[PDB]
Amino acid sequence: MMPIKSIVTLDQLEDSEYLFRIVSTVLPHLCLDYKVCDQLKTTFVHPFDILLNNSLGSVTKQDELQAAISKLGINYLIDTTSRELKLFNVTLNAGNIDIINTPINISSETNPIINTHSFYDLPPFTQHLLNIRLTDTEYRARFIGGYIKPDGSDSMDVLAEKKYPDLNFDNTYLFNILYKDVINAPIKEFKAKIVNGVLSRQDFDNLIGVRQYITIQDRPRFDDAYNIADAARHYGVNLNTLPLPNVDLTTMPTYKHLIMFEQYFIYTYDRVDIYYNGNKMLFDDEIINFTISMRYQSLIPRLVDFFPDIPVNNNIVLHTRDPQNAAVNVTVALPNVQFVDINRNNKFFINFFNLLAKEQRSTAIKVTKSMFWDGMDYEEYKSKNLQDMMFINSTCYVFGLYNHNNTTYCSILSDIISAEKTPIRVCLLPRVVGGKTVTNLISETLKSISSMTIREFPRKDKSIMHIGLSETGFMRFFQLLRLMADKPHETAIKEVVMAYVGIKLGDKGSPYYIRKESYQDFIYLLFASMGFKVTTRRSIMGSNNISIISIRPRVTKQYIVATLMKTSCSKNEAEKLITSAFDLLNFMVSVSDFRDYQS
Amino acid sequence: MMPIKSIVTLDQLEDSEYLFRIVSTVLPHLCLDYKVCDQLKTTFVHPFDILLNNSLGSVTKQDELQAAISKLGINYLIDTTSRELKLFNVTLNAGNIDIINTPINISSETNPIINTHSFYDLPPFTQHLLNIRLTDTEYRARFIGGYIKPDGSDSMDVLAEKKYPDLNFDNTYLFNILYKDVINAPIKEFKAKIVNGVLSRQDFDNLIGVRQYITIQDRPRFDDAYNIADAARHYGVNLNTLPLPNVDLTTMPTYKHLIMFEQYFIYTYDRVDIYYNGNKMLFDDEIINFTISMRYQSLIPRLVDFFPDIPVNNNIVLHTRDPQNAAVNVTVALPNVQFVDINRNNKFFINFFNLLAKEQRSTAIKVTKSMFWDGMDYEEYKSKNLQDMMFINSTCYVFGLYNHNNTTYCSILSDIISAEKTPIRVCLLPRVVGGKTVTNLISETLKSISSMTIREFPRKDKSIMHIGLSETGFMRFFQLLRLMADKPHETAIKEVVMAYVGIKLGDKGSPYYIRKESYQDFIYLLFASMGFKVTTRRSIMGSNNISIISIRPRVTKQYIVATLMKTSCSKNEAEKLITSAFDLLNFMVSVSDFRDYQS
Amino acid sequence: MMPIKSIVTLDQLEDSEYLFRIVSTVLPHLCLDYKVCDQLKTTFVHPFDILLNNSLGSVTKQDELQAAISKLGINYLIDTTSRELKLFNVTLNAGNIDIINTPINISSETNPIINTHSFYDLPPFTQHLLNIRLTDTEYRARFIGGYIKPDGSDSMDVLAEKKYPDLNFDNTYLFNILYKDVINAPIKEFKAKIVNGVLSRQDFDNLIGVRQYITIQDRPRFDDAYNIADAARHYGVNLNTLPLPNVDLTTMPTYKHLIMFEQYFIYTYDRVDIYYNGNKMLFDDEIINFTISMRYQSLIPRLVDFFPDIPVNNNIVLHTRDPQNAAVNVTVALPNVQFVDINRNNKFFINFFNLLAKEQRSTAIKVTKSMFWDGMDYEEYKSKNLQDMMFINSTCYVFGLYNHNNTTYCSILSDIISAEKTPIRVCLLPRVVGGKTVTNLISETLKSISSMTIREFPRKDKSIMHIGLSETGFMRFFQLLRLMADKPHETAIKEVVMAYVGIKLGDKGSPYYIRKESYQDFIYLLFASMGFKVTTRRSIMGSNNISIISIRPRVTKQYIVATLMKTSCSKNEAEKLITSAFDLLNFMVSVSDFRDYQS
Repeated sequence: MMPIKSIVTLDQLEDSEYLFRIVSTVLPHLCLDYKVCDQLKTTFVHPFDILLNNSLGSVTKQDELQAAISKLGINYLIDTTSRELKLFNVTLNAGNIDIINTPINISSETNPIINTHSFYDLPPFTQHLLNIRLTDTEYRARFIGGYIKPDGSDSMDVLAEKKYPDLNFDNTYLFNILYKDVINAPIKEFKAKIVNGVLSRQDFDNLIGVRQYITIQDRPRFDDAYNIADAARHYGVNLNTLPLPNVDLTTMPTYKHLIMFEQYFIYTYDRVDIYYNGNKMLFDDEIINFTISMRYQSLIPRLVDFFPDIPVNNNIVLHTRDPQNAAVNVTVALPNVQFVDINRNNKFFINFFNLLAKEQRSTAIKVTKSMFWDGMDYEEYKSKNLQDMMFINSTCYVFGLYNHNNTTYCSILSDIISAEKTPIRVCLLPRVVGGKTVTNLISETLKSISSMTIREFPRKDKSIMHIGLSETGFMRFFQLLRLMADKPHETAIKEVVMAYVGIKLGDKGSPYYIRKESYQDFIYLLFASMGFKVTTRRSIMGSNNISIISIRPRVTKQYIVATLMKTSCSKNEAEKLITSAFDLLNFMVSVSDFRDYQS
Repeated sequence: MMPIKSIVTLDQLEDSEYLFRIVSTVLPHLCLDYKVCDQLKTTFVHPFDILLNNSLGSVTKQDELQAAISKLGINYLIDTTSRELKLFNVTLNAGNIDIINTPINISSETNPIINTHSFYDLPPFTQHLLNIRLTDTEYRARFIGGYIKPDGSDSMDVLAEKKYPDLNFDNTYLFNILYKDVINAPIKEFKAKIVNGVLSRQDFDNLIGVRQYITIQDRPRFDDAYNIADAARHYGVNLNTLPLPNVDLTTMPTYKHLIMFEQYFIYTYDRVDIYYNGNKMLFDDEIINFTISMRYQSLIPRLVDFFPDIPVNNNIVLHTRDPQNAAVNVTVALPNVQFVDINRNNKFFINFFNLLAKEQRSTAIKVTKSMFWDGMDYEEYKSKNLQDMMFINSTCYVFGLYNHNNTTYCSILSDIISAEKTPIRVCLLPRVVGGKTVTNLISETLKSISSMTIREFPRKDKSIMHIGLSETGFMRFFQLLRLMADKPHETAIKEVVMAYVGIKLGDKGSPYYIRKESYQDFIYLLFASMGFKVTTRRSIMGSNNISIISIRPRVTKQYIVATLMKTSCSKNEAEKLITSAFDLLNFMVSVSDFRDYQS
Repeated sequence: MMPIKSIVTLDQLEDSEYLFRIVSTVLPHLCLDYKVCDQLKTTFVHPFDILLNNSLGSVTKQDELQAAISKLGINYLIDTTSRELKLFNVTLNAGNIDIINTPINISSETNPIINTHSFYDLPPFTQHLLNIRLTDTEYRARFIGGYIKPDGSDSMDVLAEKKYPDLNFDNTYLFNILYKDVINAPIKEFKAKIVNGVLSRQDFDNLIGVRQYITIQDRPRFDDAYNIADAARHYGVNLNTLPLPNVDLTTMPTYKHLIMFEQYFIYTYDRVDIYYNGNKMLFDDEIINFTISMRYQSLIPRLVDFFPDIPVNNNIVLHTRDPQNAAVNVTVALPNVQFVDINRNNKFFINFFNLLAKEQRSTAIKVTKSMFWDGMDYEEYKSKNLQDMMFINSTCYVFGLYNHNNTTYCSILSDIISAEKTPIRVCLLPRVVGGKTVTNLISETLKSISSMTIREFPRKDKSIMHIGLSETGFMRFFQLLRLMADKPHETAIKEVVMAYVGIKLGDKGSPYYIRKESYQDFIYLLFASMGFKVTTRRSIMGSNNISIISIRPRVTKQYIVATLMKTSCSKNEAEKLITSAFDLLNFMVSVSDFRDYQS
């Protein structure tokens, strides 16, 4: 009468050993002809977690992951320079990320449905995003999640009060920001790389080029913030032989360095005077409007696909100061040249003009339908077989999308329903158990059992020290058993045998051998987990002592095969399960009459 | 063998669909002659949540809500200007509220009982207040909660180390602070309103009048902080034609504007010189003492009801500077005029003198006993029928009040008890489920069933596509069913039928019709939830295919009425429940022999 | 049919009444010959909680507690002055502690295992440390927890990237920092004490002595920060008669005050010029290196036991400025005098040199193996009887220690296992229930039952108003019963009777007497909790009314003794349990035929 059985408690519902119970509660209700969606096999793990803990690359597809990395870096830059909306709750550094403990901000614009669920089993970043998604506007969650529209009409029409533009491009910006060996620069938008302890040559060249646009008053701040003199010496660069600066817009060969100065550096640093035809530029807004319009002329016709209500013209007026400091009205117009007025939203737009330039230079990012962002049409969700629906309602967090106040919100689907509103679309977020997805653990187990070769139960024999598992595998199986309960033997065996298989399908190590001294502990635990009673008795043989482990009912072929047939979708599937478990069954049956002789 | 049944998991205990289970677990144990307390029908939702999310006005009474709004605005002002105690953990803005992620502060003065419960099912604001209430002094919770004493002796004698005065007054201060169309002023105590994008005329007039007491050194700060020149132009006010300032205390027609300057504006702005009889006031404390004593003379006798140990006299000495800058000792005394010394606690008291002036001008706020703040005498709690007690111990969070270290603390009653201390009073906090209170959902269901008209079960017929519910109602009932378990049919039917009624009592829409293609899914779910087995079989009729949904036991009159009589308080109540459910029973019985013919 | 039974809900799993259920779920599975480890009887409560809430001194040993207090104060000082690692998440004040809501910081160095568990039942400080321990490096947790190595080889070899030195010393630093009556000084490392409202004389003398090393430019900052002029007047000290300062290193009688200035005060204050042989010291680093090397010469040979890679030499070069402001190269060497170069890590090392001086002056701190920090060798954990293991897997949080990336991490053991890694050591953290440990409640109950004297059941009699419990004891027992369930009578009685005993073993008060008016409520609850059915009926006797409480099966000797024998490890233990419960059984049996007569 040992305390193997328990009391429902909160810690016992949170430890990851209890998430494996999902795999073991859902898998038994699926038939081998059950199909798992290809788009659900892997899940969403926010990339902020993946790039810090890359062991989780095991739960995402690598193409999808790189796509997400690209897009988040882009969105991060957009939100970082944006002021009208503040959608990210994360500050990125140098091998590390800070989840900001922002005040809980409740407003006039939040989701009317109260979010009660914590998302406790997901990485820190995924818990954070889901708690945002279920509190605020769906638009916000998609943006933060690093969401790329699928190439098609089967998607959500997202509503909001304020929007950021729909840019979709393949880059490695997030990776570069988080690369551990970076400088934690005053600028949050970009982190220059470090090589051999100093500014990398590739980023150094850009910093020294950028330096042509900063003022002698602040150069020391720049140089000390980045340690440019020392990196220059380290890589053989003479920082004092830089070519004369190009600060005049009518001859300036390259505009790109002034643009970067203005987007990133000017936030903490002041700027060098810029001239137009020898005449000092008077307005900051206009050096920006002119510089980006001339550099990105070919992209002006593309602004309207994201910013349809942005003024565009063929006549830009710059204001400058001549040598006598007179104000000068300068009108610039060229055949076929458009100019754009930014409406003083300077950092936000500089970033976009330059992002589109990269869109034009590098390739498009292409993705499949994201089950966790765009999801399914609600009619498709509703039209869905109950077996298929109930799988997703357990293995995935299930969320709707609905309209209210000309805005769309995401929330746990059951809460949209209790709040009496009708969903438009349904999204799924598969869970992660021990570094593997719940859907992949279930899918692989179904695939490997159905693809398996059949035979007979292992026979009873002598000296069986292995349970076909490794020291690691043993311990995984055995500790999971503690979560057992008294219920039909029939249910417990199917769950135990499937767990046994699920472990072998991932455990590729050598068998670990069991010791006579604890042989009986292993027996007690595995048999008890299947509903068999195990007791200990002692017998005297001459002067010898026999420790008898008595199991009732005993485990032999007729017990496992009869019970699996009773609870299987078909008798043939019961045969496929016992063969996949053959390596594990051998111990289960051969120790069923175990006796430990002390001599 | 689909995964309809589940595993206790944490998310399944948090989603709001699981709170409806309280309604469905408690309601079945109450008799129709059970009474629900009028003071429990509605609950406490902290007003900070109600005014941001007004859909929750559905769970409070409107008179109580306005009373709470008035008092919180008052308490907010008191705590905002207070320095001796910091009781609020919330910063209020412009259509939004920030719950401050303050450090968890544990001291020498906290509740000795460890608070283990999170309050996960309540709005952000209510979770926050309850977590404060269970950590710190009860006094603190009452203050933050916006608590007005009931007019009577049946109340708590609250103990603390430090106290704020007992002011009870009807105003709309909290509403005004949170009104979305306000200016996020440098001052946290008050937010001026915005009309047509500029300072409202009503608040503008006060700001321009206030401006007479600010210094030319800081006027630009004031004008820019509020955009007074532009609001003035917008509404036709000439900001530069303001009457000469009244800065001398012996002739100053109105004291009110200097008082506001000093209470609110002076925090971020400096002040203009103030004189007494032509002689510059030397001490800030004295311009305050004199100004408020003369303006609020009629309220001095009322200070002692809140501040019994505050010096009051008939001789005030002011210190001033004459034209030669000599210090002057000025004694002021008038027949029947009292003066009060503030003890340098200037912002705190200015607020009180002016709050009492409003108390004198506008009406008193009157409330009934607050079940969630003052609660019941512990003897009344103990004396309470077990049926009544067990209702509140499920539907409400239940808290005691007890003495320790000459302080009173609130905590979950069971923790006061496990900590071995004796409660003085017991407070109740009814839960919110889907925007409705748990107590109202239970009370309304009992009232409408007991007030209902009786009849017979609906008869079996043809083409029944409705389940007497709406698309929304369907989905609510059907998804709740997933939480079903194997238990006597007798229990499951009573719970299902009552849930059916509880939904119809709120669902006022048209019936939604069911489609032959999913007809069987609806059948599987509703019958399974009542403990009936549902299986699918196919029959061949000539060349046609019949999909047979077979239910065992079948649902017809004798099954539901026999089971409800077995578990009802009386056979007559079983009849009242089936009639209230007639519209829902029709589908349940008529599809009991459902066959889907494919032709 | 009252709502005594319930629904698993989240709040019902969190309230402390549910932790007592652990005591009542584990205790019944232990035999009276079961032994509880002496090192588990008491637990770890982080001292930051104990010193704010000293009611929890009930769950720690006093020697262990003082040891922990000493070490935390030391570690706090080390981490406070350290910059290379930031291990504490707590800021200490004046009778209070702030748990810092730091950003969740995830990096490249965190535990690869996802921590899903919250630790919800522990004090704020213990929850915080366990959440750190399970996220970051084990080294970090040991440091923050205030961990002293046991005197032996049976310990963990902890790995990390960066380390703090292994100092183990007996002091009262944490107590002094948190003493309520302290000044909240600008310096976080030390808080001077307050006596009679002013700086204490003992700390005042040190502050006025420290003042000899601060600059006339900042003296007013110092004096105002501490109110030294007023404390001086209060205790009769003339602050202006202080002896001339000793600012020159070749004659300076005591080095100790310059060292303190430099370690603590210089952080917010500037410093007075220091000279070497009449020649002004030019480098801050060198006044430090020289001052600490000369003062702590005897400790230099001990640095290497903690800092093995720290340069030590017999020739130190100081740089000074002569009267003509020439730079002077001063070489100092003495027979048998070592000098140490600090490598500019000045505040960190000054603290260590002075901590070792205290190590040399005061005694060593000696502790036993800490079960919660160093734990057991994983082989000892594995080798452990299942009864013993399953006890700790319920009553304690169970954690492993494992290697990854040349670092060691701690995590919930089951998560190390599901993550497929092998533990090195296992640590246990016993839970706290109502101010008592779970292991002590279980151990004491086993000890007092096994040490008890046997007899017979109490006999039925008249006027039994007590249940052998106090008003407090009643309420504890009775409310715990609400957590009851339908299960064999046999299990329920053993749990109820043991809970009854566990309460009497702590409840030393007088019996409280039950009132005829609620006599039946107490009966309903205690019998229902043991699986007995209780119903109410009325009988008419002439004109009188009898309220009949009918219990079936009835509770008399044969019911309790037969059921306890069935579920006991031995029939003799069943007898020991009924005698320990005699005082409680009397009511249970004597009211079994209770009738309330209304006359």
